[PDB]
Amino acid sequence: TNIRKSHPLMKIVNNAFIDLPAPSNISSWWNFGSLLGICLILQILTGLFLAMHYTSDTTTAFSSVTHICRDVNYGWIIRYMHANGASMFFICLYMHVGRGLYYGSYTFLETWNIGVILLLTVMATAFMGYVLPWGQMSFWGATVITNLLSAIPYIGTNLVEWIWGGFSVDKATLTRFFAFHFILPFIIMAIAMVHLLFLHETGSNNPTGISSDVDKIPFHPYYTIKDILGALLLILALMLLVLFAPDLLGDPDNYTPANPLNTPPHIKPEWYFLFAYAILRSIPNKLGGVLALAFSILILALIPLLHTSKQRSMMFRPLSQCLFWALVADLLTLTWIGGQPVEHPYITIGQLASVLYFLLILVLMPTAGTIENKLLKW
Amino acid sequence: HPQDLEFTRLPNGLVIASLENYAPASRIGLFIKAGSRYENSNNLGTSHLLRLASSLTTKGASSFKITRGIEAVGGKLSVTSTRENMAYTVECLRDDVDILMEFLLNVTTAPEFRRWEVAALQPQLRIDKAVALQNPQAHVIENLHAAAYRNALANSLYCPDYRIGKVTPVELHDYVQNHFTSARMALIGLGVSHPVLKQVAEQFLNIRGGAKAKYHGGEIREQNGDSLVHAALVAESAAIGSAEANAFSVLQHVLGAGPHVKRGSNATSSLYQAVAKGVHQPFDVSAFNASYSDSGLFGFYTISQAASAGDVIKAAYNQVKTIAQGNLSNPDVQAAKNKLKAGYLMSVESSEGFLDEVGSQALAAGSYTPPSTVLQQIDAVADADVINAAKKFVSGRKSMAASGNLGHTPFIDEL
Amino acid sequence: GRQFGHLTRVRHVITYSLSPFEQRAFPHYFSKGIPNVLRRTRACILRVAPPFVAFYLVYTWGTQEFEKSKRKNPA
Amino acid sequence: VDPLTTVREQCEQLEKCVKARERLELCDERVSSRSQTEEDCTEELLDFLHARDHCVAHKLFNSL
Amino acid sequence: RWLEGIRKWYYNAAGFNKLGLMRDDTIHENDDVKEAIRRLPENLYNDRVFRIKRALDLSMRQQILPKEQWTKYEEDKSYLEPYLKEVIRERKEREEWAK
Amino acid sequence: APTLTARLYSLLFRRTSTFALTIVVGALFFERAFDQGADAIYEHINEGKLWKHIKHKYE
Amino acid sequence: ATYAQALQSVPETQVSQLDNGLRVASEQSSQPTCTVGVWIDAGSRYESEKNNGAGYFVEHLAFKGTKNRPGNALEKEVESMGAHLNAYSTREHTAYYIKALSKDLPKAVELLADIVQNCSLEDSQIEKERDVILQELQENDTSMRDVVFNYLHATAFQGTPLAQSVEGPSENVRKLSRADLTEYLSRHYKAPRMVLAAAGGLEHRQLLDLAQKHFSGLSGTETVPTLSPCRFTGSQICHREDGLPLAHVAIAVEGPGWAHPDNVALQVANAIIGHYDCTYGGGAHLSSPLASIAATNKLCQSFQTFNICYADTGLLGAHFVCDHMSIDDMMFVLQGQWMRLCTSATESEVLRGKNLLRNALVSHLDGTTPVCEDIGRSLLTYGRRIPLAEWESRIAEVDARVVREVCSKYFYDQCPAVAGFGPIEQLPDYNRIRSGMFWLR
Amino acid sequence: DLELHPPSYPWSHRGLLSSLDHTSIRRGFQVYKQVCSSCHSMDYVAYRHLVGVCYTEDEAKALAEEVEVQDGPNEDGEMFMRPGKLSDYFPKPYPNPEAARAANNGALPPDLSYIVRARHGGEDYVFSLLTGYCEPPTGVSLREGLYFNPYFPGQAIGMAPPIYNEVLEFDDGTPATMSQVAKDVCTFLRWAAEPEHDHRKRMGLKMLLMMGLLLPLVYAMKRHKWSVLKSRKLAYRPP
Amino acid sequence: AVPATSESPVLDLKRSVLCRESLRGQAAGRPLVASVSLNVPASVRY
Amino acid sequence: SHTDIKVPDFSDYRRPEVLDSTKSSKESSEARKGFSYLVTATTTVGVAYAAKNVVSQFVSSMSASADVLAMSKIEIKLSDIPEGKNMAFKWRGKPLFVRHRTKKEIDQEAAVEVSQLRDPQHDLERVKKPEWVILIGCTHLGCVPIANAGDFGGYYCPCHGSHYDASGRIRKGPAPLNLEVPSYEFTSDDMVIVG
Ligand SMILES: CC1=Nc2ccccc2C(=O)C1c1ccc(Cc2ccc(OC(F)(F)F)cc2)cc1
Ligand code: FES
Repeated sequence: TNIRKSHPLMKIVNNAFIDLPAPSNISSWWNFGSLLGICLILQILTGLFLAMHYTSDTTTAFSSVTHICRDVNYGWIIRYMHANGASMFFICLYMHVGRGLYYGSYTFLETWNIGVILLLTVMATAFMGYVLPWGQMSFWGATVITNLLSAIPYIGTNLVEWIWGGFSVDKATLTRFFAFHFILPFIIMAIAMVHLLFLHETGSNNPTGISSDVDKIPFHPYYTIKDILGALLLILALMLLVLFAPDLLGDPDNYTPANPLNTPPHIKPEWYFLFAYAILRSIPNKLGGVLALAFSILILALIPLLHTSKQRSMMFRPLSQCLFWALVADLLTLTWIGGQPVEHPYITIGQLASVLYFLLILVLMPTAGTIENKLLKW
Repeated sequence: HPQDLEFTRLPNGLVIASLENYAPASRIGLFIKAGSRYENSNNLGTSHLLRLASSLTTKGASSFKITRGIEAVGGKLSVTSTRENMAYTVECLRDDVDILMEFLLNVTTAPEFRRWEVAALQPQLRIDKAVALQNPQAHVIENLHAAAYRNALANSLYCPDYRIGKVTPVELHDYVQNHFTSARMALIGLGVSHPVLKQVAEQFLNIRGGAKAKYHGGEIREQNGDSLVHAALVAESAAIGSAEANAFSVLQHVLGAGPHVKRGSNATSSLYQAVAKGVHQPFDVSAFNASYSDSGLFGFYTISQAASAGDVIKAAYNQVKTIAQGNLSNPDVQAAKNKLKAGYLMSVESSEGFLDEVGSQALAAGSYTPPSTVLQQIDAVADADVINAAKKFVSGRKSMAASGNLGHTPFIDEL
Repeated sequence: GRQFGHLTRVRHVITYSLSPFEQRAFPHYFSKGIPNVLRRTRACILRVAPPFVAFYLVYTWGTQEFEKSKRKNPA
Repeated sequence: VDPLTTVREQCEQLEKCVKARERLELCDERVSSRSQTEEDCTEELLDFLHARDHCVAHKLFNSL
Repeated sequence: RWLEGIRKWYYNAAGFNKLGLMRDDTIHENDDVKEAIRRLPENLYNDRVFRIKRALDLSMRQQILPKEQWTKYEEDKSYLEPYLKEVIRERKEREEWAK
Repeated sequence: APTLTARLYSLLFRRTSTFALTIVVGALFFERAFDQGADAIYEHINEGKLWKHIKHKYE
Repeated sequence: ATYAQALQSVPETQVSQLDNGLRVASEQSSQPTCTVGVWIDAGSRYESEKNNGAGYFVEHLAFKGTKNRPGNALEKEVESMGAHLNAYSTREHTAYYIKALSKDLPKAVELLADIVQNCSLEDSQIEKERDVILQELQENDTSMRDVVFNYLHATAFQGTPLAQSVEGPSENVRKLSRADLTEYLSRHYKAPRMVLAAAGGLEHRQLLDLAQKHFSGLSGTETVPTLSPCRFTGSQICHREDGLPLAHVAIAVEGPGWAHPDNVALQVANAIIGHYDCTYGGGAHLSSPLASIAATNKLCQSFQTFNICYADTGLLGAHFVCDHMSIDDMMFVLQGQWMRLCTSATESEVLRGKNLLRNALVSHLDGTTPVCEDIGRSLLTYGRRIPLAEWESRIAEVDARVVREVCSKYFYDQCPAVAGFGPIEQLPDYNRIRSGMFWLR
Repeated sequence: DLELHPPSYPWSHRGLLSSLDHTSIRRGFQVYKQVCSSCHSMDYVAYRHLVGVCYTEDEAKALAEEVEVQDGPNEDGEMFMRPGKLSDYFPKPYPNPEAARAANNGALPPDLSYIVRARHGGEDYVFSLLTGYCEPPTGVSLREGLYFNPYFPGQAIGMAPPIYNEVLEFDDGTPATMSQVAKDVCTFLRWAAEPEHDHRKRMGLKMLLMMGLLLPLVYAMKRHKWSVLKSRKLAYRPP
Repeated sequence: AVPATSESPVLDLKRSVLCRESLRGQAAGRPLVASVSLNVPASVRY
Repeated sequence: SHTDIKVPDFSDYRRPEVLDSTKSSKESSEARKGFSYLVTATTTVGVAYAAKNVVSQFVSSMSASADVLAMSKIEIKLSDIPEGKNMAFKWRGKPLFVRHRTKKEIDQEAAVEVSQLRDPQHDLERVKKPEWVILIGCTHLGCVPIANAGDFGGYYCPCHGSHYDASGRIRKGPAPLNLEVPSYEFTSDDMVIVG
């Protein structure tokens, strides 16, 4: 008997990274967990190295970020890795969630809900991250988004000024945004460990949605080697962006310093918020729009309750498959519409896409499950 | 230098016998009158524990040293128990007999039986018994004896369930100190000089000293739902050393005492043919013959289908009856003698079996009877003696044991 | 969670396999790979594709509709 | 002497340019003729320049 | 009756039959199904065990069975129904008794 | 003579100690080779455009 | 008189060949009993797929009568002279032998000859022995040890004649006609393929002349059967059957085969690791680290190392029987042992192994029967009896350096064949087993 | 409020592995120096940055020495003016934005350090803007000082056409046409906004090659390990 | 030193008998003997 | 029977070298291992090349940035300072004294007592050229010493009471170590770079 199962630290690593019984048949959509971890560690490192050179003072902030890119040795490659790394994070997140939705992994309730929390935490981190450079889109993005909380009756207006620590997004706001932005990834790392903790209670779902205890394989070597290949593909994607098109997923207006007078033409958040930004602008009323933007993410917590199919995965479920891919294409539409100016036909398209989003999740996909059942005599 | 056996009986009772044969390997055996029979109803299963207990710490060598030291020189240390004797045996290459001898003497003459070691060994009684009782012959033969006797030979070789975990260090000390004595010990050897064995026995085996088996006739029935029924029926035979015992041995081989040919149909076996005449389903039958210092058991053992057990036992019993009635020709008794004569010489063919017979004889009798004298004694059995042995069995008080689904297995008083 | 040897009850299933050093890493990689891919693509295409066709259309319609709206009307 | 104004001429005499240049001249002598209507002709110029400067791009850099 | 055309279509569209699965193999294991599985006789259970083992191995290779070997719609025995029905019927009785 | 892969195995890859030393040595020989080789590819692709090519004009 | 000396005066084995090519071999000593028999280069390896299990079928029919002694006449005669008649068939060796009184050696040799050459093979007797084999095949399914080893061969030497079981598939047992059996016999039972061996009280001269008298008729003359090499494959066979209460695992690397000198050093290494079961006196204090670890931690109920030898190949490894939760840990310590011997075997432990092996083969050759068998088979495998004095020379040559180098050849970084039967859920994945065949240091 | 987006000019650095034409950068710097440094600041570029890019250490020292810059205080407690050095950044035209607005009638000239990165279209955009100045179409007139440029959003910009034929004589004697002046200055403003450009692309090539090597190798290792499972056959054997 | 005829486990499912040819040899004909060792698996004889 | 099981044909998946059922795999065992381990070994070399570069860059990050290297050195013109007079400079946010020394100041600081000094340093090893002494401006509690003053006629401090000679060595005062000799080199006989 070995010192992998015996030693208190190695025991945890042996059970959760070597001898873990994993399904034989898990697809590439199961690699995104690993990749999210890599993203998180990658952000922390690149982030920490950037934090060695950055200053949260409103006057020097933009200058420090540029000083990183010009004077700090390989500061540019660190900087653009961290910025595209944030994009890679969200790509990885949405793929990881999509997997959960399509294959019904959300039945793992605790794992799933901790997921929702993780998503929300990564969002909060990335929102405050984008502010740090103190460019136009940084400042004006932060101003409009934060100020949405003023639409809460009675307290909302106080709340907004309390987050800010003043009367607009200024000195005190940037400094606290830096502090929160530093600490949260570490909180993420902890919550992510709780996430896995719950995941190993059940072990992993698979593409069939049928229990895989009859055909479990050890994690090492099978999935250690796949994860290495996956990681390598993630590095390629990241570095393709960093070394060939670093500004492709950003916005030009974040290269001019923040100006409290000069408003940019079409103020918007970074691409991975655009879907929910579009939902916000569908509703004409402001408090309604905030509650819609809120419910566009929180609805994830509702999904496990909204399950109707007697089958777990969508693999054997044609109607759901189509409605799922409709929901994906709809989200791609909301991201497009989110990027557009508020005009015809983008208002009506946006309204129609937002109605369709909630309709798909709350009405159509539940009904489709029940139709599928009745087609199988169930 | 062509060599035959040497023999010595010391004034203190102890026997030394040794053939120096100049083989590369040397077998040494210390035979002791310390079999299961010398247990009483208070210390049942002590000799079983004692059999498992060599390689526990001794005075001159640790538990660790006994295992390591013997394994170092590629040797073997074995302990063998019958109802009447215990036999402690060592093997090795002839260069290492000194070392192995020291271990043998330590194990037999000064075991410490430490409380923690003895207690730790207790679960081994359960393992050893459990393994052994997978042979259904073990069930029946241990029951058969328990049925057949009131006291000494009735004892089983394996410790009774209730005594497992409960055989004390005191009991082990008592048993050795009371039974492993010069007047009860025979030290046998191959590939070692007789003078050096004598000197070892004088200097290391001079130990000071420390009820007859009443036949009963009973039956014991293990109901267990196997599709096969093992069954043995015996009557009291004669004691080993008496001339009548040789008659039973011949009768055993007239009736049939195990197979000669692989996958063979046993054309000469009186019992097998007697049973196979009536019933053709899977079965086995053999004559059973035990012979001891006090007593003996003779009969037959059947293995039959559950439903056929009645028919098989009755058919086998009938075959002995016709031998007892007088239906027995010379060619049969001649064949039987040739079997037993060949069987005996073949059993002492190996230096393992030879050592067993030299030690075995040395305890139950005065000295060594050569193979030539034994075969002459087999010839000395007249056909009349065989018929008397059979007659004795048929009219003699019966003992029986069975294991299986006994729904069609008769009782003694159903024959 | 649960360790190998406590997962589930399985009876009368034989599994034969080869050492990785006894076999090829890419047996019939194009030969059997290409047809299996086409089969897999055909199997999911008109579940997966139709929504993205619809996106392409709602996109290209909406984009040049925004361009035409910003043009002057001849009246 | 500028290679740019050479190429601008060269490209101006293409089907898509000359058709768009006529569209430009239509509204030139439609607005500048008519009185009191606030419509202008930026749109038509941009139509022309889009077609022109696409061609200019394709081969201007060769002479530089 | 009239929707039997759609049922036959859906069956093949769903396509678990291409992995040699019966409908009752694909049921999401809740506490009732667990109990129902547990109540299956040696034969029905080991069949289930193999069918799934086979299906997962096929899924792992991203392949299906030969069309000859596909579960025919009409040959799909509803093997779990009687056990599952009763497990549910039992629980509903306990739930009722608890009121 | 045994095959080339086999000579590589017996001489370099069999003992894990030699296998590791091989990786370290090979990494060095690879590093200098790859760097110099890939830089050549880059500098030929950008002939006369780099400061390295136009340096001589001002020295 | 020392051990080295004792070996020098062990009775030599006498060696002679007949006109047809049948060898007569014999070790002599004034003994009242003897063993004599016929060993044949024949078995499952020499069988094709359609005649597999014929040699086994023959074995059943061998003692069921002859032309000279029909039915139970052969049987009766053996019994009535107090003779014991026996047979065995391996993948490469069939053998018939008789234990008899020394004075009955003439008749003994006569009867063996009658069995081999003039074997009845009656129509009724065939159809009777057909059901017998089918029932033995069913009995054999309940012996997990037998099943796992048959599996090891089946996977190790897959797609060759060595993958084939001695008994043959039930398919062949049910179909094999008397034509098949007689054709098998005349092809394989030939004088140069056979050896007549005897031990005990026998004048070598007399045996050779008795061989003339009864075995002269043996044929010794297209496509002479010559076994091809057999391809070893690194493979796994996993018969998962949770209904059985203990798991049987058998694992082996490719062994060198009968001929090779390395076999001696391999025996030394195998003796170091040794064997164990739950009834052993040793327990915690045992010398073998695998055994002491296995005893203290209740890993297995039993294990043995085995170096099975065939012609140009073999199976070198171990078999174990253990609790359903112990398979991974058993594999770990066992493979750990192979690695430790490859890399870092010590002088004193090799000396222990040597001493075990010395003792092993000196005491195994005890009594006429095992000595007769050693004569019979050594002539088939080696082409001579190797004297004990020569075995000792080969053993004394083995030191720590040898054990390392020899073990490293066969075990280290090599693909094993794995067979598992029973509740084998835990049994390590082949890759994990294959990775366990090397150390990273 | 219609929009005319710029066309894609085939720059010497347009491609994946294509570096900047440094000679172009050297000319382009002088286009900033002679023309746009009296209106636009370029705060993030110092005289040292030019070294090993477009000028030698010695040339860049001369360029630095040419300019006035404030330094202090001295021991007396006063702010003096001194000749520039490599460590000095490019000097701002005005002391502050408020001064800048006054000199250009309300409109503030943007800093040029990031102008390529800070505008959609980049060097394509700037080139189109500089060469795109033309007479207004019918029905159009702006505030006196706002010129017509079609590429500018809202069709009207507050910058006087800054480049024309022979606005500057180049050090290497390249014929200074309006087009050539614009091409060079854009190439410089590209480097200004993204100094890393060449190193970045050098790394891109080395990454693509290593990925070309490692991906199939890692993939082969994957298939190797997984081959045990890919081959395997299952048999169901009930009694 | 030499391993026994039969390797011994507890809790190991029993080896079956189906015919006359396998069942002969089994009927006990002499009284029990039991051996235990250091090296050899424990055996019980008729 | 279990004898009815025969292993499936693996020919489709086998390596060429192990296809022949009548030949020994042991020929190709040396080779088949070699091929697979080469792939592994190559991969490790590639990953090593990567990790080297990635780690190396990150380590580089923490080292002095381009603008800090820009203030590392200061150029001083030697013909711009007359013989006898001191000239102060701003170097690494500190004053930096360069002093043209006369043939009198050279010989006067040459034959000074070696032992009597608190910090024993001879003049030949405090400077690289005889007529130029370069020093960083007080070692005790940090002030800026005033040139052409003091008892020993070099540098004097109005803070506590230190007296430095013309070679920059402490003679009479509370300072523990002499004014510090920085790292420098003369490039052209007209110019000096300090740093
Ligand atoms: C734990 C896992 N369970 C699984 C279960 C089923 C299917 C796949 C997997 C995995 O791929 C998987 C895993 C994930 C990640 C890694 C590398 C790694 C990267 C970052 C980490 O930091 C932290 F924040 F803790 F997440 C930790 C580990 C290796 C393996
Ligand atoms: S502070 Fe100037 S010497 Fe003390």
